[PDB]
Amino acid sequence: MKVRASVKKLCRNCKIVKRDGVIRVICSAEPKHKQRQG
Amino acid sequence: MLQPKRTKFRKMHKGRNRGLAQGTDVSFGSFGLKAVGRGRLTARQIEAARRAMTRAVKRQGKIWIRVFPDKPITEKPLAVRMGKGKGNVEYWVALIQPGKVLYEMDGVPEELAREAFKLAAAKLPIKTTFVTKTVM
Amino acid sequence: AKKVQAYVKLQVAAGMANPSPPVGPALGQQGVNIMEFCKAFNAKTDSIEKGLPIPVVITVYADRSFTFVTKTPPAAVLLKKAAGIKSGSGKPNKDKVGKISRAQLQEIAQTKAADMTGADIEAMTRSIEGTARSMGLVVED
Amino acid sequence: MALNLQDKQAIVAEVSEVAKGALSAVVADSRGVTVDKMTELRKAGREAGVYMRVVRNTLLRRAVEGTPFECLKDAFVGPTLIAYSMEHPGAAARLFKEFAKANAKFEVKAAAFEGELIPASQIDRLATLPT
Amino acid sequence: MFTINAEVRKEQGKGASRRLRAANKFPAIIYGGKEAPLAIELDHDKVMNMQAKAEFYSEVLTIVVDGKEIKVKAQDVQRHPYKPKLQHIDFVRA
Amino acid sequence: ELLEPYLSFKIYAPQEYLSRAYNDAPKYCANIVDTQLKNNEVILSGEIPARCIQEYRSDLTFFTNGRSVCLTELKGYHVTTGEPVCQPRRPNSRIDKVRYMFNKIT
RNA sequence: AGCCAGGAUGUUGGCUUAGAAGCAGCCAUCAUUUAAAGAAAGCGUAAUAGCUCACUGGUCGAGUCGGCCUGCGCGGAAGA
Repeated sequence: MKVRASVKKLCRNCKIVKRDGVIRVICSAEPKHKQRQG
Repeated sequence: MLQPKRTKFRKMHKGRNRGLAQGTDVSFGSFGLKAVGRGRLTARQIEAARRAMTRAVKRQGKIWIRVFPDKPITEKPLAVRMGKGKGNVEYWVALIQPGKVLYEMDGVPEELAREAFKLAAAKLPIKTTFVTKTVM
Repeated sequence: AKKVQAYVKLQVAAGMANPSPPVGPALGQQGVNIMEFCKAFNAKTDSIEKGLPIPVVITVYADRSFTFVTKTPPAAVLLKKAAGIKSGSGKPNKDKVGKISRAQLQEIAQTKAADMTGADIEAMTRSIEGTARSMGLVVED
Repeated sequence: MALNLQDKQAIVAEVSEVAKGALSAVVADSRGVTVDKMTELRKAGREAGVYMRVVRNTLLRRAVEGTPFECLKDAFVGPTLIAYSMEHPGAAARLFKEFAKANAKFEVKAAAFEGELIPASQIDRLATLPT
Repeated sequence: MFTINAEVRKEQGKGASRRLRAANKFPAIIYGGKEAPLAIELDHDKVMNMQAKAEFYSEVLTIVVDGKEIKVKAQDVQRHPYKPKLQHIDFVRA
Repeated sequence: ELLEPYLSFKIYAPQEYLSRAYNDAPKYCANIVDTQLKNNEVILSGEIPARCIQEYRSDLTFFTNGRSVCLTELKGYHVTTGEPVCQPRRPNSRIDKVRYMFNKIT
């Protein structure tokens, strides 16, 4: 998974969460869009 | 890269970048990328930021460049001790004061220009914003 | 009335029997034979004319052939023998390629009304004529 | 959605169609198709023109809002998805029976064809119309 | 709806001007005709939302000071160097 | 101007994979061609250059899961190809007068 | 905000006849039937088909959405 400094929503089904303080972008659609950090 | 066609002098003093900018109002286009940050845009950054903007709006639209370098910046060659004269002008820069309109654009939708100026801003070191030509 | 299964509105001039460069694999893409669009394709075509691209329903079943009700040619190609020029757009408002008149196009519009769906003819009129407007053609009202 | 002017506009427009209206019927296509749009509304074209309004907007504060000024008995028709069907040419025309027959003509459902108001009655299949 | 409440200034200069403009209010002035110029401070937010209409830079305004109403025009105006805010307005008397 | 072989390539694959074989079309220089169903089996008349045709057997072999089958024959010398018009040396030697031909070049 | 509904005939439209068929690029960006529907934002096709969103019904029943300005914080932040 990507761990970029910037984590904007790629697909439409991307959703921003902030688990354990660390911001993440979970995508229920495409597993490639899953990313951390930012 | 933008560069003066012949000048009175080849090298010039560093100088300070103090003060508010004069290019405050939008004067040509309907929009603009005003420079909030205090810096010194090099020629390569203007040509580069322009590319990543002239392409962003495709063949349509019209862009103005409100700044021009006209300040030669010298550099000392690597592994050379201090002294022995002023270095060699390696590149040209334009000093940028806060509130200094950089790029202007017309003939494009407000949102399209809104996206085009995000990319050119991405290319530029100084902090920027977005402005619109208010009638008087 | 069963929904979507295989019916597709695609074929060239109705005078071109058993096509392969135009349609070919497209009509015989399913289990239906290539022969089915020549022996049966002109069984209704001969009654009117030939050389006119007229769409027909192709609701394929497991019963070899299929049920169909032929419809109506597009206004676009109708505007060649009924427009003068065989061309069309490319330059819509950039130049006036051709022109007809509401007295003729409204006159042809109600002919296709067997396929068209409208509460009154006038509507179909401005509809089809506007279709003509898209071609760079401007109606001489 | 556009504000009060437009909602109220369409509603008062519906009220003007009751001023010169007559027989009406219900219809509830929870699973309708545009194919059926070209049956009852093509039938509208078979009657005269565009004027006929299925105006499916039975919000208790929308279509039922135009109810207190015209036909208050239709207030109980309000609940669930409902589309009122007014008429104008031919008093007590055949538009009513076409909902019952059309529903049996591949249309899933039709609000249990309870009908509306001419004798202030209820769900009643009636061929008893001026023919 | 062009009407703005605006008190009379007392301490003019770079000093009180900055204390004032850094208080959600900014200075301005009404001048024109034979009358001597009247220095007039007014609320920021309002006027900031007022320049959102072109009629603010053409149609006559009616600034209310000490009960007395002054019909005016926005002859001149100074934006902030870059921040979305005003700094000063020249209301030439109409 | 370069000219290359473009022999037709008929192929017979199961219809369920027949869409996937269409994906092979984009991956190959060969143009789409008329084809027809044959019971559960499906068939299509291809037409691709011999230079890339050799991998086509591997392609049908992979897409069909070994169920694939195909056949082809050379035809149509006309075709044209790119890019740079590369050519295979060389001619010629073992004959008199070639030195005069070398003289002609300069 | 979620919820089964709907989201059309020619448009195989002229285009360089190999296709561009709402969606490579063109320009046009029709108008009807209408509670609504862009001759279409995305996906998927050799191109279709197909799957979505715009939009609008109803179910539903009270506040909710998007910018601006700023305060203080999180990430970006790895060495013997």
